[PDB]
Amino acid sequence: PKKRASNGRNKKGRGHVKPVRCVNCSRSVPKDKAIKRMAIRNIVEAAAIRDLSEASVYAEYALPKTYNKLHYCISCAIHARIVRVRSRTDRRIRAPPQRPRF
Amino acid sequence: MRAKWRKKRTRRLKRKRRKVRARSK
Amino acid sequence: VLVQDLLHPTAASEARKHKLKTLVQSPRSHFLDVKCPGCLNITTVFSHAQTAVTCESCSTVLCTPTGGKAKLSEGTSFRRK
Amino acid sequence: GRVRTKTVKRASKALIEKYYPKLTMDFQTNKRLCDEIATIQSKRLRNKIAGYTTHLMKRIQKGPVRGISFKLQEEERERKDQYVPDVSALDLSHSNDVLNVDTQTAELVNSLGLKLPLSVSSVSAVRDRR
Amino acid sequence: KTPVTLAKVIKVLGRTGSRGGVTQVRVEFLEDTTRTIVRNVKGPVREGDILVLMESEREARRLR
Amino acid sequence: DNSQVFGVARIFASFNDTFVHVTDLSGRETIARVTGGMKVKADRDESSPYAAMLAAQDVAAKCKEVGITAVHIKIRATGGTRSKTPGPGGQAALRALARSGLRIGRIEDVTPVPSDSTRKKGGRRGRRL
Amino acid sequence: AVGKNKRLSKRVVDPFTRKEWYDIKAPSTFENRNVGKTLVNKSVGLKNASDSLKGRVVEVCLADLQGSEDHSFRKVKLRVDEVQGKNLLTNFHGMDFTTDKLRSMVRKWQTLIEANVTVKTSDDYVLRIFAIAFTRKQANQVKRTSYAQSSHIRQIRKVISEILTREVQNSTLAQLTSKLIPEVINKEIENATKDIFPLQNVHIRKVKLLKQPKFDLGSLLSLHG
RNA sequence: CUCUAACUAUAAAAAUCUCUCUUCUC
RNA sequence: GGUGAAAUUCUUGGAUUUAUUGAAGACUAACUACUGCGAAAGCAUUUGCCAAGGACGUUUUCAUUAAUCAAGAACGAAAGUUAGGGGAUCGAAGAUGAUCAGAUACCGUCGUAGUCUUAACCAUAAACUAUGCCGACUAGGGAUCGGGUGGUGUUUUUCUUAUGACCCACUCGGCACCUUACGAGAAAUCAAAGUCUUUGGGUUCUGGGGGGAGUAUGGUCGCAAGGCUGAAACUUAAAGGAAUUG
Ligand SMILES: [Mg+2]
Ligand SMILES: [Mg+2]
Ligand SMILES: [Mg+2]
Ligand SMILES: [Mg+2]
Ligand SMILES: [Mg+2]
Ligand SMILES: [Mg+2]
Ligand SMILES: [Mg+2]
Ligand SMILES: [Mg+2]
Ligand SMILES: [Mg+2]
Ligand SMILES: [Mg+2]
Ligand SMILES: [Mg+2]
Ligand SMILES: [Mg+2]
Ligand SMILES: [Mg+2]
Ligand SMILES: [Mg+2]
Ligand SMILES: [Mg+2]
Ligand SMILES: [Mg+2]
Ligand SMILES: [Mg+2]
Ligand SMILES: [Mg+2]
Ligand SMILES: [Mg+2]
Ligand SMILES: [Mg+2]
Ligand SMILES: [Mg+2]
Ligand SMILES: [Mg+2]
Ligand SMILES: [Zn+2]
Ligand SMILES: [Zn+2]
Repeated sequence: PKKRASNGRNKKGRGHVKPVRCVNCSRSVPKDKAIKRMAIRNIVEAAAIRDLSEASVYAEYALPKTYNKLHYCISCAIHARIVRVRSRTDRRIRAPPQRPRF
Repeated sequence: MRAKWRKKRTRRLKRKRRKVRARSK
Repeated sequence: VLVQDLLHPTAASEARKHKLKTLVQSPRSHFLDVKCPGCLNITTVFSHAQTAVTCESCSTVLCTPTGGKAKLSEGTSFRRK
Repeated sequence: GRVRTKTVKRASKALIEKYYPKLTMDFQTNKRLCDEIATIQSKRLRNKIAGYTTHLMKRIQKGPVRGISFKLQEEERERKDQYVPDVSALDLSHSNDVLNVDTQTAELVNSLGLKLPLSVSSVSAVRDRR
Repeated sequence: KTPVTLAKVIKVLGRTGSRGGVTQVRVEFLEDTTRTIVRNVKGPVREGDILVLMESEREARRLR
Repeated sequence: DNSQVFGVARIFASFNDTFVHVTDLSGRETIARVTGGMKVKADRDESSPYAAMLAAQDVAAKCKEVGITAVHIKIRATGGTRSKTPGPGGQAALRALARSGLRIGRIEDVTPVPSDSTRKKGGRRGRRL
Repeated sequence: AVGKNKRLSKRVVDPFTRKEWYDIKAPSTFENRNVGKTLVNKSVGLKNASDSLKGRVVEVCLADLQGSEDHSFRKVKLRVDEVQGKNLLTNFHGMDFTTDKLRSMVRKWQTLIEANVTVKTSDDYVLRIFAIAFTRKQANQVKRTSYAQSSHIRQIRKVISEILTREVQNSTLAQLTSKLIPEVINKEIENATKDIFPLQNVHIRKVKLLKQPKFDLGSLLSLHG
């Protein structure tokens, strides 16, 4: 049966999309159905920001961050907890799940 | 059964019979 | 909706709607009389003019090609005729 | 794992509703009360009702809350919602006499054909992102 | 070498581990009280105790 | 400068066997190549933070012996074709370098990233663990 | 951490005792002329240290070479050419962005514009310059995005191409670096392209050397002093 | 009726399975 | 190195990780979206040339020149096949060390043919929107892309009139989306899958229970793999769709 109106792909008018390889399982997958997470992260955690700070010349450093855009597959994503199997009536809500940190 | 492999078996039979016919002529 | 005078609609409805959709379709363009700064010779110009309409007297462009209404010479004087 | 089930809660709530003038914040006094003035077959259930009623007494004295609405609180709400201020706070009087409007509302007033003293002003129609 | 260290727990961070017996604790060292570190401890714990560490460099994550 | 002896830590942190390999500013002359696997016995906890921490401590001792005090860290992952993601050990190695006396400056992310080169390993359906 | 197959298909010496330190001096255009120190093997003829040194590259943040923090995201490469003794002189080699700022300003909902150019400088240096630009929300936006039409990218890209062509072919690498320090060329590009589209945060990326004339000893001597 | 910030990290192995299926009006 | 672990394999002839480089081949990240184009397959670095195309604008031109299409035709993913140019990664077949009862499978290290091209073919895919095309109408709301309209609109400064970019309002066209039934169906659901027992706008092509089987043979095209055309004998009372509860 029609599980999702958008076919769970989000292509709808492109015919074919360039495949991309999963970060973990290395599966080729259409770039739109290639669930994507902007892993923007500080290069060290708060448990070491101090340790680095007092061991730092150039007081009050900018502490540069590391950015990445993880292109998961879907099998790894569902297994590695990125995406969760939600209920039928809750599928149609495409907003991010309510401000991860508030 | 998965129709892919049934078709593969059928085409294997086709190849065998065609080779037999070619050897016959 | 469900009760309208399609025969006597408000003039605002006439203006807002696209042409070919009015009760009778009349092109939204028009003709203008324009005075070139150089010579006093008046010339008639279509609103969405296509080719650069230089006056027959002198090589002075009055309109410039554009997807819509042509752009004038910034000095000439136009009046809706 | 004591959660003071539905029956004791409803019984104490009804006791509140009908008897709040005649109740106190002391467990023993309310125990003797609820034993004398409400038929309770078992002593344990009586004591549970008295405890919940005393807890609700302390709650009500801490402040009126949901669900409980007895005669005194209802009378307070009656005398409190009938509050009528002085001059109507619109009254063409407050907020710089002759109130501010917008040009479009001004021309509504003009088209109406009535006086309605006025003060025209524009809007600076810039739409803020906010 | 005897670099034994002492640390007082200020907050109990629930309990971690598949066994369900090991506690994450946020301990501030008795020496250099300005510094805090989170570590795993096996056995009953309550805030206000003071605990002993053979190593203080190791940061302890969840025990999977 | 305060008469300092600058260096570069340039940690390489894969998902196995975190690397700590300090060299000079020119980048050619190497100091204290000791890695995570050097200091753990299992050959499989090499990516664990303990290996990186002991490697970093030994690097720090060698640096104090050779005079290099302040460092310019260049954090690296395997990157390129492989997962573009920093390993867990390298961060702990960086922290251990921070603790043991040495000073830091201009920590850098030097992860090698391709512009879609290298039709890479895995096959169509990829890993099937 | 013990032994291995050792498929060989003591005599140990100390690494540092036979080693020695050298100093690095920056071009006079840079603010903090003293850069740092580099490790060498001890000087022995027949492969003197001089042969090993000339050609090395030193990799230093621009904020280090100026002092202020506004130059944190930039990062200059210097080429080792001349050895003076206990101190070596280095000519300009290249200049680059730190990957962090680049990855930070490449966001969604604003397409980028890249402009590559290969140009000879004033004197003889063949160089390659990249320019990175990002579309800007005008401070009245209600449309949540700022895409630019490929005609606009064509115009902006070409304009940057001639801008870099002029600014490199006219002045030498020293004067080039003089324009590079206070990023006057960036604001110049922003102004020259202001009529096309807002174009937030233009910048010069990966100033990459390609070719150098012979040595020009006198140029190096004038550079450092 | 003025509001655009914070983050972590697991995939060892696991095959097979007998009867006997039927009943709602006042 | 690599993994859940374990070796396979390279290593003081200094493997791995270092700095410069150079080589060939590949692709064109990050921007990259419920976003653009094209008949479909498909198409993503820059620049020049070549022609082409939709939409908009048009008080320009011909006046039925139109739609669908049996026959015929052009494109037509990947894989495959010829030869020649390439030869990096990756990698079907093979070679290897682990998993297990066995594993020539899943994890791993090499690895031909293939991936890349130039001519020559082949014409099939879950080629899917599983919805043929052209028409007309029916319900509200937002945004988005392309175009054109008005803004005494705002930012822009080349004093400033012009641009450009936004903001607003309107309109034409496309990918779409949200609410809803007052219609539809079996229902999932659909704003088309509606305007259908109140059965009729024009049109091509498909199917008659399930296996046999898209198989036998006959053609037909192809060097080859096979493609298109395509049954029966016989067997069976179900196979199947959708949702419901365990
Ligand atoms: Mg299903
Ligand atoms: Mg999706
Ligand atoms: Mg699995
Ligand atoms: Mg080596
Ligand atoms: Mg576009
Ligand atoms: Mg299309
Ligand atoms: Mg791109
Ligand atoms: Mg036909
Ligand atoms: Mg092919
Ligand atoms: Mg070949
Ligand atoms: Mg085996
Ligand atoms: Mg095999
Ligand atoms: Mg299995
Ligand atoms: Mg394999
Ligand atoms: Mg391989
Ligand atoms: Mg077919
Ligand atoms: Mg079909
Ligand atoms: Mg079709
Ligand atoms: Mg049949
Ligand atoms: Mg069949
Ligand atoms: Mg045939
Ligand atoms: Mg079903
Ligand atoms: Zn995956
Ligand atoms: Zn004239």
